[PDB]
Amino acid sequence: GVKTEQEDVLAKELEDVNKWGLHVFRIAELSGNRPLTVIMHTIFQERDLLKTFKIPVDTLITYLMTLEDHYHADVAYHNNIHAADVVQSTHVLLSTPALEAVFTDLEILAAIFASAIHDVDHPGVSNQFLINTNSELALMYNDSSVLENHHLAVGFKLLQEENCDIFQNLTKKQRQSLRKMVIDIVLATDMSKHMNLLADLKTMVETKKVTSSGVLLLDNYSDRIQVLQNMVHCADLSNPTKPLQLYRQWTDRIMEEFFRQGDRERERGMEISPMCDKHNASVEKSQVGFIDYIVHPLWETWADLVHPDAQDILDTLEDNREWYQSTIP
Ligand SMILES: COc1ccc(C2=NN(C(C)C)C(=O)C2(C)C)cc1OC1CCCC1
Ligand SMILES: [Mg+2]
Ligand SMILES: [Zn+2]
Repeated sequence: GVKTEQEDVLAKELEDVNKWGLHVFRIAELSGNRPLTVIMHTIFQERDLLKTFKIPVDTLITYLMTLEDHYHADVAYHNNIHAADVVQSTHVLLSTPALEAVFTDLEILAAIFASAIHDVDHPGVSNQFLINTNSELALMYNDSSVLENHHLAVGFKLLQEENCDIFQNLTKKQRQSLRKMVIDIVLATDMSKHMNLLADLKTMVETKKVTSSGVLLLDNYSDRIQVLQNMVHCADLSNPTKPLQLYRQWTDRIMEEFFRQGDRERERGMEISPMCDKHNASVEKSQVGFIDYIVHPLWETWADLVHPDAQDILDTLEDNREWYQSTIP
């Protein structure tokens, strides 16, 4: 009734679960490709979510196992490892000193559950690819946030599988509030909403208020959900803020996925999407452009909101940016 030796090495890696820079690829290897299940289980136990929401542990494991199985093992980036990474990154952001005692257990559950489902059943191609190919998903969702609508529908539908309803003991009021917040968070992961999310986060930093020394005041749903939306969006765009050994693995995987979409586009005689042409590729320049135009403006604004809690992450992002710049030939 004590762990195998592989389960021990996994348990020792999972001691890093509260730190930016977890060996998530090593956790994927040690868990038999179960990073999402073991990281979600660890976070739920750590935050006492099973007791708070009366989640039977067998139901939690069955749902997590089912959810993880609906991420595609043949997709290089948008897979269970990326889901596990965004969950664990959201978990660390929720622990930021500037947000201590700000969020309810229901809001914490929403942010973590949203992170876990936010890319489920991703086919490894973009919304524009799905729209241009007249795919069933684009037709179901009227070409609007096709993938993000689909991730939500699958994440919720999987609750109806045998012993998978982890919310079975929540009141209707709790379930309606959880459901609305999860939908609002995952729809905000659509990059077409990035500029509006960032504009609203900047407005909040300019008008920010702190109460009882240090900790953010968020007194309406609009502000509370905007911060959770930006938090999970930051977690989703967190790769360039990680130690470079992790960042380079994420860059290899996103480039494999993008080049594969570009190959699908070229073989069909479609216009090849930005950064998807492996014959016309500038990986280093693209990463510097990605950091300069998207990731740095977002994380700089987040860093202001929670000043100074995110200084080390912003420092790592700036170091990684200089490393990629220095390798442009
Ligand atoms: C590790 O590096 C990355 C991780 C995620 C992304 C994404 N890009 N986008 C949009 C903006 C196209 C997205 O939705 C996501 C967030 C999936 C991009 C990355 O870097 C690439 C940009 C151009 C080539 C290298
Ligand atoms: Mg997504
Ligand atoms: Zn994602």
